[PDB]
Amino acid sequence: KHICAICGDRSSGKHYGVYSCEGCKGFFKRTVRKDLTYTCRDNKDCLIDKRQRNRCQYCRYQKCLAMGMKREAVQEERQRANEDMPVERILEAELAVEVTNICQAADKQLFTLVEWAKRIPHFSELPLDDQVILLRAGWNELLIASFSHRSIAVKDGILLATGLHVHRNSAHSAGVGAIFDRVLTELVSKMRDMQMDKTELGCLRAIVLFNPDSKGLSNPAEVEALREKVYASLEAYCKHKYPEQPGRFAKLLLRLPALRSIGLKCLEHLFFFKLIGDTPIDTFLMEML
Amino acid sequence: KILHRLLQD
Amino acid sequence: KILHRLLQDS
Amino acid sequence: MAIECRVCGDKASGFHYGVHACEGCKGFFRRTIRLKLIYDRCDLNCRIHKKSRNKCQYCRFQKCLAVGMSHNAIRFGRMPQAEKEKLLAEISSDIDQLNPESADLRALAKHLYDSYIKSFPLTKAKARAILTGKTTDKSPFVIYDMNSLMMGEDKIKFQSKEVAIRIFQGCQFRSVEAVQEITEYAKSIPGFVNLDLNDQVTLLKYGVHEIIYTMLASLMNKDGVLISEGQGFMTREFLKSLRKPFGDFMEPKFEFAVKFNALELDDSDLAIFIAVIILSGDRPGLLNVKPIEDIQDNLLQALELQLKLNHPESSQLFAKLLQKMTDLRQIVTEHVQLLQVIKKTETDMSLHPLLQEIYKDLY
DNA sequence: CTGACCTTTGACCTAGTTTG
DNA sequence: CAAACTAGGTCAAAGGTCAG
Ligand SMILES: CC1=C(/C=C/C(C)=C\C=C\C(C)=C\C(=O)O)C(C)(C)CCC1
Ligand SMILES: O=C(Nc1ccccc1)c1cc([N+](=O)[O-])ccc1Cl
Ligand SMILES: [Zn+2]
Ligand SMILES: [Zn+2]
Ligand SMILES: [Zn+2]
Ligand SMILES: [Zn+2]
Repeated sequence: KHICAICGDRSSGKHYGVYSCEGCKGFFKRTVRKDLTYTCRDNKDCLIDKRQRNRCQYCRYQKCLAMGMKREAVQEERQRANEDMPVERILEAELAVEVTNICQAADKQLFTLVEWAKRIPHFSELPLDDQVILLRAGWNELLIASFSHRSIAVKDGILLATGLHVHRNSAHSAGVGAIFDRVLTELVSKMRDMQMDKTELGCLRAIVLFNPDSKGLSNPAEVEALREKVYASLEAYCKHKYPEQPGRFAKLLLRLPALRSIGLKCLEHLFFFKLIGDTPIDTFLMEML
Repeated sequence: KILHRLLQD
Repeated sequence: KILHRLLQDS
Repeated sequence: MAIECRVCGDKASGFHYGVHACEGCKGFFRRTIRLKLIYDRCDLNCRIHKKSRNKCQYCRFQKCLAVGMSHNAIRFGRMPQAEKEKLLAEISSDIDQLNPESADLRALAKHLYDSYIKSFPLTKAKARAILTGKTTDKSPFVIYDMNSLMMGEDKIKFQSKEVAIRIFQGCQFRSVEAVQEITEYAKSIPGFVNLDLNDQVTLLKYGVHEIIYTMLASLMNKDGVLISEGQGFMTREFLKSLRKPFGDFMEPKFEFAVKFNALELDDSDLAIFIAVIILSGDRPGLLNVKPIEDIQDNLLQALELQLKLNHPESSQLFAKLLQKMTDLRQIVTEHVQLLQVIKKTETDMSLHPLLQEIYKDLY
């Protein structure tokens, strides 16, 4: 009938919003379903003819997009108690393991974080590579989320996991007061004004731990699951020990954004502090950075 | 190396 | 303080 | 007056074979009988909604048969006493759902929705019609390189600076408009105007950004992004191609968008979620916090119930969608560390004076 | 993996049914 | 009968196969 606006072959219909030959139609369809990511070995400048279109997939698919081939057009292949994450192991785990002055406590608490992580259900049960990745991706966020809870009863300053009350002032001058303020008000306060028990903080740290996005996770589907498990678990928990407050589960999960905003800022700092060499940073902190 | 050590055992 | 604007204008 | 189907839940096209069925099932059935088709067996009780429908021919030709659907009860003619069921689905079962306190949560959900529709033009609804091609519109002019850009950059025009600089400098007016819409939507959230006008501004300074990427995802997909009202479609690959620091500018948003779209949230759902972002008592520079947080408390209350009703089967979605609030924060802080780079290595930045205000002292 | 080849869907349109 | 509906046919367009 028409000519496939992709290679020149005979169209014989409109497919995915474009006059296309059967071949191209099927190329596109599969690319979309099997979620494939092609790569051009040449200059992304490959011609696509009735012949030599099968030459390079990347250029061919992009030729589809250009010629307006719609992806959402491809339909979807026609086929086919509540304590898997016990709140106890968590709590029990969040228990048994407890500027230049902060990097000492940081590093120290790093060795002990591998311990905490080991105790969190199913963690050590999934591949060692992911155990690395998961801890690489979120050590700073984890660590901050814990000392921040510790500095809960403490006033306008934090208590390093070694015993060093770092009162605000000390920091605003130490150069890093910009962030030290946010850590107090967006984490400490919020947690204190909410009386976040340490079973909850453990579940939050777990949620941070089981991060399915963390680049490289052999099987991320696995991770996105243990996380949903902690979701289910903690939700119920707040339901049992906190009936008066329905919107608690929500307000707890909403303590996480800031944890990451802040977390990112910190890492930003430890860098223009690292390959500078003006202050001491131990070993474990070097592998993490 | 390190993290992989505390995990390797 | 140019948002005060849009916020303060029916 | 606008019921739905009894086999898959799509909109019903009429009373076919003694039961409200979509123009899709109606045909499936009339064709199973018509050709005697004997679909292979299958035990797994298969849920049957709009998309899974064509997943199992046996469970579909089952469920329908299991709720009427007879080549007998085909009642022709004009609807004689609509009244009986012209009180929609929940009629007397409504004075049970249209109550108690939730009756109002339902109201709020509607308000924010009906308001969301008047605030922003291109809704998720539309953008999807376009990206699915199921619209009586012309396919948006795809922009995958310099030739296509140079071309469509004229087709629908309103300063030769640079491709990489035109691409992003030139969208600044949408960001602005966007910011203007959000703002008018903010006022529609019960109790926003009342909050100390000083925190009112703060709540936005930090809100718009996250709300922008949430919207900016409806227009996106794995391969590209809608633009220019939705009459254009720039490719993910082309953008990824811009110079030095401009290629990995829109990347973080595509990754985020591909994930955020997995939740499959519609305008009704997105209209509330959004409201929750603007009302986050955890924004720096707030002192009249409690108020701000009270509304979020109730908005969240509304949101949760909306996800249960709208998306009956979707494990931990409420908790899953909240988790997204955390990815949003990262995107913004990340996006800022970038616009900082530009500030130091570029010489044309020249941000609009409003994007100027918002970005000042952000993160 | 491709793609010639072959089955399904379901959005519309139409000719016949039933209510007022 | 005009008005209000529907079973049924229709065919572009989307799905599936399986030698090559
Ligand atoms: C938070 C913070 C920073 C970074 C440190 C990190 C990433 C972890 C610290 C962990 C501790 C102190 C754990 C403990 O012992 O409980 C910097 C230096 C930029 C300045 C002050 C704020
Ligand atoms: O350039 C964009 N956004 C932006 C640029 C600088 C600072 C903040 C946002 C952009 C925005 C939109 N939008 O808002 O709908 C669409 C497309 C682009 Cl490329
Ligand atoms: Zn072709
Ligand atoms: Zn190529
Ligand atoms: Zn149906
Ligand atoms: Zn089945």
